[PDB]
Amino acid sequence: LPEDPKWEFPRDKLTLGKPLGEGAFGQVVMAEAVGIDKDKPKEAVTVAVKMLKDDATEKDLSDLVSEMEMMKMIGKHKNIINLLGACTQDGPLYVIVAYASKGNLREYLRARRPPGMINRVPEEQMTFKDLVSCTYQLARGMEYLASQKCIHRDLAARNVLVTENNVMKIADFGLARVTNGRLPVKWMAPEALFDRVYTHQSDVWSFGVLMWEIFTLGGSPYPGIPVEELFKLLKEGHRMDKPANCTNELYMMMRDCWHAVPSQRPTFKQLVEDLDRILTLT
Ligand SMILES: Nc1ncnc2c1ncn2[C@@H]1O[C@H](COP(=O)(O)OP(=O)(O)CP(=O)(O)O)[C@@H](O)[C@H]1O
Ligand SMILES: [Mg+2]
Repeated sequence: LPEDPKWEFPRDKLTLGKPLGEGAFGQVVMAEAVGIDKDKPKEAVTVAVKMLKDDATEKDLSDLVSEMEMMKMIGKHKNIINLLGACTQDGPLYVIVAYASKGNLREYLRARRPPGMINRVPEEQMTFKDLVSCTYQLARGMEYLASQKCIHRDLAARNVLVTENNVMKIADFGLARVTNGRLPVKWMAPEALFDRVYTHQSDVWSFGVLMWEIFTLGGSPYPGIPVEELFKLLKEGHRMDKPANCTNELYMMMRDCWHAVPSQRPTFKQLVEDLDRILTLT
């Protein structure tokens, strides 16, 4: 495994902590990184470390490598979880990213639901403005990703992180690129599912589902519809209903992201424009 000296971080300066999240390509662990942030080279920084699980396969290691390299290409942005360094030599591969203390977006929202709908934070109940602000931030992050020639391909509320300052951060770049068989079906545009094509306009379709996840405060898309039956219903023009806490203005935005003709969906730029207007009148 070849070293990248710009990004390499000394293992002895990294202290691993509690698990934060896990799946079947790797796990995420809280850690402390002494000197990783060279704007403050003396300071310990709380970070997140992505690493293989004990039952990892070779493909898992390959995928983790690809994810690290994709995050080097992406760059830095307010609304994107950023790469801080890596441990690649003499030990397990550690990909060190910024820490988001309030967890993933789906799970921030569900804990901040109104009454009547172990983890609840009722003190921080979501307002309608919080939701549009959430959406504005994520549209900003996607506008930047597209400007850097990057398709995310796995946009979803579970792949958004929330910092201690409630800043939305797009995360999990394991599927990102400059088949499509590994993309979650309920978030995918039909041209991605059917024609094996992925553009920025496919990400705009996923953004619409993400919008729906947000205005349901973390609901599950196409509820009661199994993935197997979703292929047919999309080809017949089915779309999700308006969430209650969603304006019709914002509902038409979702529907514009879900246009059958991809070149006809909004751009992330236009979505940022529109959301900025809506956010200003709340
Ligand atoms: N920088 C971070 N700070 C705090 N928590 C994080 C984090 N990164 C990830 N997590 C937590 O771990 C969860 C999984 O993160 P992530 O989406 O990167 O892994 P993953 O989905 O590729 C696992 P797999 O591919 O094995 O199924 C997140 O939803 C989040 O709750
Ligand atoms: Mg994920």
